[PDB]
Amino acid sequence: MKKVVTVCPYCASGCKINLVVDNGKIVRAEAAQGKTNQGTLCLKGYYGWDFINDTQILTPRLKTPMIRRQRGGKLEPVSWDEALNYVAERLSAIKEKYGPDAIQTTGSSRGTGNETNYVMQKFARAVIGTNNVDCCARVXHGPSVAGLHQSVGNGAMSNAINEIDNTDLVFVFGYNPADSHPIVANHVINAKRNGAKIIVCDPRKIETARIADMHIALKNGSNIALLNAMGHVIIEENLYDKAFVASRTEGFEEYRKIVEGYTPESVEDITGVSASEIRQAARMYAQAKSAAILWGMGVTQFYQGVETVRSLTSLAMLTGNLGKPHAGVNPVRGQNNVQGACDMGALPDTYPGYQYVKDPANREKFAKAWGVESLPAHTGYRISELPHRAAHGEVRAAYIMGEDPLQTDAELSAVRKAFEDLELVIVQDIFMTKTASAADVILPSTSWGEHEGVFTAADRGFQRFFKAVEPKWDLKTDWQIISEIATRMGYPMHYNNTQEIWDELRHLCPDFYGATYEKMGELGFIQWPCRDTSDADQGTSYLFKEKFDTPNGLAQFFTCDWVAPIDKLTDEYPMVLSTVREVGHYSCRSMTGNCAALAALADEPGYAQINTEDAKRLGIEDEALVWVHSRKGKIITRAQVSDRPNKGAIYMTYQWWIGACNELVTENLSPITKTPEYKYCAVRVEPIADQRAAEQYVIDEYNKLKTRLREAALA
Ligand SMILES: Nc1nc2c(c(=O)[nH]1)N[C@H]1C(S)=C(S)[C@@H](COP(=O)(O)OP(=O)(O)OC[C@H]3O[C@@H](n4cnc5c(=O)[nH]c(N)nc54)[C@H](O)[C@@H]3O)O[C@H]1N2
Ligand SMILES: Nc1nc2c(c(=O)[nH]1)N[C@H]1C(S)=C(S)[C@@H](COP(=O)(O)OP(=O)(O)OC[C@H]3O[C@@H](n4cnc5c(=O)[nH]c(N)nc54)[C@H](O)[C@@H]3O)O[C@H]1N2
Ligand code: SF4
Ligand SMILES: O=N[O-]
Ligand SMILES: [Mo+6]
Repeated sequence: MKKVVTVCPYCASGCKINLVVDNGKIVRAEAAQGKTNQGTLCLKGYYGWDFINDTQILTPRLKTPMIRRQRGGKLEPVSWDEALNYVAERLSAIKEKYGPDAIQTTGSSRGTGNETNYVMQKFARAVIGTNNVDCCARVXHGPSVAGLHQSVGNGAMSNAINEIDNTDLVFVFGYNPADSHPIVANHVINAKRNGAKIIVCDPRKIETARIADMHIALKNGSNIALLNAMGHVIIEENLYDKAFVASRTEGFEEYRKIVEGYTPESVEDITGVSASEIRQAARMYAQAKSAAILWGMGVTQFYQGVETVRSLTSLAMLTGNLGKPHAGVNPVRGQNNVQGACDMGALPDTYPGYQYVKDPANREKFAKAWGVESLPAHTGYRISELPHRAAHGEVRAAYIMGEDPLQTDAELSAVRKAFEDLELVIVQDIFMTKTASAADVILPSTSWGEHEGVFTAADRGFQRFFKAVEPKWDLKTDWQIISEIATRMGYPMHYNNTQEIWDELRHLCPDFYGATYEKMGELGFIQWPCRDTSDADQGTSYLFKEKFDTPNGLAQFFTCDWVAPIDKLTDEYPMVLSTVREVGHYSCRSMTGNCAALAALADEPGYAQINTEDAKRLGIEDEALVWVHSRKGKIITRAQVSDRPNKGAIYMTYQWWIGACNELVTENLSPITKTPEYKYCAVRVEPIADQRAAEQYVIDEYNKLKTRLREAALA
């Protein structure tokens, strides 16, 4: 019986797991002594691995390639050679006829690893000849990287996860660690335990807030109002870092101006927070010898997102909370490998190792190495513009890999039509997901326990994950399917194992070079940049120590005027719908929902956190199927009356296939990074009278979709 070390494929906490294999099967999971977790895991890492075994509780795992030769339906299995020639032929045709930009590809932030994300960009850029590569960063912390790129020159977690434990103040802002990154929550709690203070800036009363010295329940969509007022205080009371500011920043004056306007008192109503609280919070944050900002989607997913990020970073600049351990700016990245996909270049504007295509010196390099003449220099099409490109016929095929847009994108109807507007849609997944079912050609790959590679934790930390099991079917790794189509497309590519990819990679990215496999090892956590192979170079813990990576070394101060979300509330729909997630289930729920213990604590249709006080006045009671309509749709869910959600707004998640919250979200793509404002959706929650009839609706509807996918998978 053996133990094969791996890294959890759920959140970006990057918990090392020991998968105990017995005979030729995974028998049980158990926390390894990784850097971030140290013997601990949450319910998912512990219970969420039996999805490898094709439970079929939700969707049967993909066993064979498929092709839908006619658009009038019928996805019938076909052999590898047949699907692989079909793709290489089609993509070839679409490329000559309409140019390389006519094709869009996507990386993957889940079980593939950094290795395949790298290969995919390489394919798009060296074989198709397009910079059209993008991953979920688009929909998640895109804002985070832009604002943080301009302000501080780096969009990654400024400091380390393992570094939280010694801050003197955890400024948690619009982010729920207890539900999103449990091991990160346990680092924050640790900090509190070690005497750090804690501030939670969330409308809702998240578990986190219960342990916090201060809960600033700001009104849904008022971040800049509160943010400016804190700066107003940090400057008014001369609480800022004069020397840090003056010597390591740019833009203090112009920033100083705006905040002067925003005074605690002029905020009261917008923030819904008392000028005092605002002062006490600014006084507090500013007063901690070392205070660190952890933030998430309660920031990024508001179109004023790039601004709020840039704004928080300002407080940190203003307080010298950067360039030192246990401080900094920390957008805790979401998916297990979302950080890594960017690190590999599954972005339409950078090569792996964060070497943008605009730079010709980089192109000279990559093209030489890939044995190519020229590598595209203009930015690719961001995946979030696909339906716009698609309708416009600017894009004609999409090679969707390791993603589920048809369930996770905003305004799902749009995605649907996008698929119906594209010439060829290629889904390369591991489960017959809602998206894979609308595919033109499906290509199955190896699940997380069936292959290996590297993943990047939320804080730039590289970690190795090893193969524990053989696939039970003819499945190629994601990098073998791509390599093989490249080759059929005339560009010769074949890799013996993931490390070969990792070393080519290392030779092309000066910051990832010292991160050798030997170095990462079984329990090593190597946060880049790791320059030399020398074991003395164990990696970069916190960033911006000497300079700021900005073109002129200084951090760039910034803010703007508060601005409300798009969807305007009407007297008829006074309720604010703010999407979020739940513990126990993870994102598209294909893995998680197909796990026996997890499926058992939550199935269809999902919950809506409705506020106590106002639910009583709504005729809605705990556990009743209710409705929520929207300009984008009308979803049914199970209510859950409680005193946690903020009276006025409700909260729903995007993990359920039936009560699909996303079904009603308008994509108010941030002008900048093109990001959806999933945290603000104007909704109407009308109670359901005949529950018995509703309980059958949920059932019937669910059963319909599950049989739907099931047939298609096993047909
Ligand atoms: N259990 C589990 N964990 C996950 C996931 C999952 O599916 N399941 N998904 C993972 C992924 S992909 C991601 S990106 C992370 C995201 O994890 P988080 O960053 O925690 O994101 P959310 O939970 O979507 O929302 C964060 C908080 O912002 C708050 N918020 C809403 N509006 C505002 C506002 O106007 N101001 C402020 N300050 N806050 C506001 C919301 O109330 C919510 O509590 O979760 C990851 N971890
Ligand atoms: N309402 C609302 N919507 C949201 C959000 C929100 O907060 N509110 N959050 C948004 C955010 S932050 C994110 S990250 C998106 C999530 O973006 P999604 O695309 O939903 O991410 P997942 O849900 O992980 O989907 C991953 C897919 O990868 C497949 N897969 C797993 N391992 C492999 C592999 O190794 N190879 C291949 N070929 N496929 C594999 C899985 O079976 C699944 O089909 O959701 C977003 N949608
Ligand atoms: S879901 Fe996260 S906190 Fe949980 S075990 Fe996985 S990596 Fe760790
Ligand atoms: O961008 N984080 O999922
Ligand atoms: Mo995310």
